[PDB]
Amino acid sequence: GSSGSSGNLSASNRALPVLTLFTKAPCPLCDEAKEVLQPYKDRFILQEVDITLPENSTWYERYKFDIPVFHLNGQFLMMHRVNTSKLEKQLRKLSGPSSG
Repeated sequence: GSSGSSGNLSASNRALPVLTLFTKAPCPLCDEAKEVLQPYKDRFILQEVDITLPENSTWYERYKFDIPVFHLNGQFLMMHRVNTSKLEKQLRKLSGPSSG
């Protein structure tokens, strides 16, 4: 869509966090959520997990009413919406100094 544009000093390895996105349907939320992760699509690896699936029924069974869920670095970052503010926060500091 857009190659994007945003360069700044960093001086650090290259590796973004894996955001576990759990969408479902019918759910006009998981829809918007994503849209909320548009400016953050490159901010990390948006892992869209289909909870509507049987093999993933577990994810759903655990998060059938607490979606959409968002796990940053394999840790529930936020659910029931997409509080960018929260996301961004984590984004800034997640991995940390030498870790992984």
